[PDB]
Amino acid sequence: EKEHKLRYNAEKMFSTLSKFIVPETIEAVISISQEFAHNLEEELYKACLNVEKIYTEKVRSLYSNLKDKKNLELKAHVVELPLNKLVNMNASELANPDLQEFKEKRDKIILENFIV
Amino acid sequence: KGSRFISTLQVKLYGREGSSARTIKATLPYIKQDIPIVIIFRALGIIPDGEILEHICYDVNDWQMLEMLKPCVEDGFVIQDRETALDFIGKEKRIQYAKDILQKEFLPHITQLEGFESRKAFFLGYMINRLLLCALDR
Amino acid sequence: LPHFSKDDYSPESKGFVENSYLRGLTPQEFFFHAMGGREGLIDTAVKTAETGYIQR
Amino acid sequence: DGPTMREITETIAEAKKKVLDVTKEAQANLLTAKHGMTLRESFEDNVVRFLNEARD
Amino acid sequence: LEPGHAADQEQAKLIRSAIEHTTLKSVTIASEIYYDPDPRSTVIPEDEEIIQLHFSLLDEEAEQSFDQQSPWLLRLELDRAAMNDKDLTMGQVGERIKQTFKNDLFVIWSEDNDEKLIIRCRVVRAEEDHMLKKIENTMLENITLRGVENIERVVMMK
Amino acid sequence: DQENERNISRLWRAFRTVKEMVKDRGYFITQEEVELPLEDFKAKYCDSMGRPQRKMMSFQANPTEESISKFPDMGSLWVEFCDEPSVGVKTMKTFVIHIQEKNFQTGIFVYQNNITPSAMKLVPSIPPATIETFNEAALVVNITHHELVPKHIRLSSDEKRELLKRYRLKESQLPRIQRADPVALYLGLKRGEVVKIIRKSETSGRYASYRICM
Amino acid sequence: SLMSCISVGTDPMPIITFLSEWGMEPLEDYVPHQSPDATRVFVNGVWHGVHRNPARLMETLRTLRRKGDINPEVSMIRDIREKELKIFTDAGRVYRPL
Amino acid sequence: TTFRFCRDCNNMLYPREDKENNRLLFECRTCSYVEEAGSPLVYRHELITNIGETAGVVQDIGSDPTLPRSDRECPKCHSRENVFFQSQQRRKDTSMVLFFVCLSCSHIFTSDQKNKRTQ
DNA sequence: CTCAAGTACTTTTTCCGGTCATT
RNA sequence: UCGACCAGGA
DNA sequence: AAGTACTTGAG
Ligand SMILES: Nc1ncnc2c1ncn2[C@@H]1O[C@H](COP(=O)(O)CP(=O)(O)OP(=O)(O)O)[C@@H](O)[C@H]1O
Ligand SMILES: [Zn+2]
Ligand SMILES: [Zn+2]
Repeated sequence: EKEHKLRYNAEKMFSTLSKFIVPETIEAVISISQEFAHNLEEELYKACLNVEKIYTEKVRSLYSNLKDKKNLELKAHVVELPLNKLVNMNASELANPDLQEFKEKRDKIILENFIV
Repeated sequence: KGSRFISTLQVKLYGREGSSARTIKATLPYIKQDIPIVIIFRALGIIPDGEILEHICYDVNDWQMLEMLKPCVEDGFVIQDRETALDFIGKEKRIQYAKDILQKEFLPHITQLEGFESRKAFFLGYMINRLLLCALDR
Repeated sequence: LPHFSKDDYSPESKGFVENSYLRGLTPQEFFFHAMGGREGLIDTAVKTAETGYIQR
Repeated sequence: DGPTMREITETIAEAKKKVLDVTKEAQANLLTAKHGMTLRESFEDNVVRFLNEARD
Repeated sequence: LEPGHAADQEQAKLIRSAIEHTTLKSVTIASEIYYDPDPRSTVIPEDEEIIQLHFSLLDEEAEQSFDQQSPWLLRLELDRAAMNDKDLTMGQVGERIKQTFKNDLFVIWSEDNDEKLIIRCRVVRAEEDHMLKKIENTMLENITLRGVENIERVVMMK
Repeated sequence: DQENERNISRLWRAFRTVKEMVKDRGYFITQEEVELPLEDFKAKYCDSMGRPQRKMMSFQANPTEESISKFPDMGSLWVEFCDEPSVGVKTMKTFVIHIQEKNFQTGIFVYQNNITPSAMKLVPSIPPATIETFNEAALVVNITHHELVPKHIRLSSDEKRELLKRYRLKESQLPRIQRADPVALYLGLKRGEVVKIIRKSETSGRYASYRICM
Repeated sequence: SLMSCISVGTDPMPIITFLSEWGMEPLEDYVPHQSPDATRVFVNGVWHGVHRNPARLMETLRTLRRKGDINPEVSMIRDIREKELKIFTDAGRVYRPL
Repeated sequence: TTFRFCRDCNNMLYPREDKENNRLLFECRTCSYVEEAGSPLVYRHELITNIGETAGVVQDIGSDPTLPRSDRECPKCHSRENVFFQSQQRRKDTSMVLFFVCLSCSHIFTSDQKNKRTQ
């Protein structure tokens, strides 16, 4: 009932993520960014409030990690990688390929510590 | 040589690591309670909190130590005068009594004479500096 | 000991006796062994009453 | 035995060189501590270990 | 471990994390009190991108409750390694504080991706200065992020 | 879905243990009834939204044919569960008067978080009958199933009488089990009841002790 | 030990008077923020004042004791990492020759 | 943090909020003095510390005989003259990194092969 | 009128010549 | 002919 | 030193 009002604002972010869409041409417009906003916004409604909270921050991690560049520019071009799986992903995977180097370093070196 | 004074001064840091507002008090011979250091400094002569700060911290590029002194400054703030500090050693009777203790029983090495109030104040500050020094784990 | 420079974590510094009893001990080795040996006499003395009271 | 003695002496030497390695490496901030221990605590275990392996 | 998981090292890692008691204190670098008089706009240019993805989306009644709030802001930086090693997400952390203080404290936070991990707090509704210092004490020493109370440094064994 | 299901698992885990407790106490419940699965559990006591209704869970169990031979005076028990985390003095009387009219000999009340000190001081109000309070979280795990917990067995007035005769014992001379004891609570042990504890020995193979209640 | 002795106890005023006449700023006139590096001088755990260049003062006393003018038993230490200079005329200190 | 004092009576400065112009002021409680706050930061905690490691690096550091000397050449003057201490931070948790001070340029450089330090 | 902290109390292995004062 | 200290033994 | 077994005292 009041959720629909909030759903409107959700799409508006992936609409500027138009301002993210620029370096896709600069290596390897405002119309398809509106279409691709609805490509994820309704796919997140699928992931949420199922059968019968979560959602709000899910959109943030997508915007924040996709905003990135010039490290996630490689992961952002493979996107235009499917736009169906990306929804159920979230956190540590959406990270930079340069950051998932230190994330591997920390986790794989602490495994030799807590294994006494 | 001079009876061989059994008097030991304790300068304590009240509160633990993770306890809000840690205060510094000191036990002075022949006065039951452990009075905040700022009052002692004022009772010795050093009245503005920042001259009292200058007696403890020998560098004003050391905020870590100074931040630890902030609550102690607040504690002492109730008393603003030397006579009001000597009184906070329990009138006229409790003021002379105080005057005498700081001369005779507070830090009786150095001097027990009179005007060396400054010498004892710098020493007090040295003790407080060495206290906060292990408190910071330096 | 005052026969070492600071921040020395080497076997020799923190009491490693490279020598046999037949060979003989260096003065530093002798003193470190002396501290370790004293620990033995203390533990035998300290924990001997504690153990006794336990029986009683 | 004489040659056995040289053999023992170089066993200490190879173990002291093994310590020095782990010491200068830990000084170069490369060491990784096994849980419930400081880099310092974890290092000290290795020292103690190489020197006790050695004696035995 | 459960009989049908005895040798599954991965199952053990999950329990290890699920039982080892974690406090906000363990993942915090420093806490700071800032005088940011307007809630909508932040004096800190590092926190520019934070207010953006939180005020637009979290429009869920947050206007009248509140459009101030408290001018006094409590800001705390978290460690990536501390967050990663003791497996956590800014979202996870943020919601715990948000459910410890309920609706008496307005909590916002930087995303996991961000170069500086931050959590911004404001009171809800005279001498608020010391009144907020008490809130950080209950936040560092009295909050549980993960795990069981009294349980510390849990280790795996083959 | 996230931490919604964790309350559900736990409620079913506790249900099974309550089932086991009543079964092991002497009442008629089947292993087929105990082993009731979670998906099936939900299907019976979960509301239209997947929120479990504890009022439904509440049930009665009657003594097995073998139980009536040992202890004939053993009457049927009523087990109630409350959907209110804090159990009031209003709800407690609705339970207490249920046993009083239906003339139940025993009654187990399974609470969520707490019961009013007002309400909890109504337990000895209905003799000869007795009431027993149990927290859900405590019943999640059947402590009797643990490695170190041997089989404790309730002795009949005659079984007991005989034991003391054969060992030439005064009641005092027997090793005691505390009334508050987790296993004594599991078996609704009453002051003076004796349990025969059968344990395994590295020396005899099997050794059995006895414990008088506190 | 065979070589160890215990200090009999000397007089601190001939060293107190020596110090002030060799560059010791009295504590009664200390300006802590003006000279904040100043090494603090203690004679038998009594903070008398501070010294601007401890290095040269140290050798004055070291060579002064070695000459025989400062009593050989009187032990003096220079704590460079702490900016401190403690002197001991104290009776009870166990010393050894070197 | 770096707090100031009230002039005229050198007493501690306490914060006060000017709710009208929405700005921070540092008021004095030992008189009538006030002054605008420079920084918006009022208080700082710092649980994880990096200050106390280069503790007591006086000019006479190179004169201490109790200190060890090494062959490590200087990054700026390039002298094979050293005096090094372990991280001076007296915490149990501390790492054993070396801090080399040159007997010429009197500048500090470490052995650390992980961090791009400038202190 | 609950429960945190300060208050006080009671333990500390087994057997086996000299010197002092005073009984 | 009384019991305290000190020093010792396995 | 570590229990016990209480008073003493705050919310
Ligand atoms: N303070 C004490 N209390 C009780 N018994 C003691 C004792 N000191 C020694 N003993 C007795 O003496 C036994 C061992 O002591 P000693 O005989 O002096 C060592 P040892 O057997 O001669 O050579 P070792 O040192 O190679 O063992 C103990 O097991 C104990 O029975
Ligand atoms: Zn003023
Ligand atoms: Zn150089």
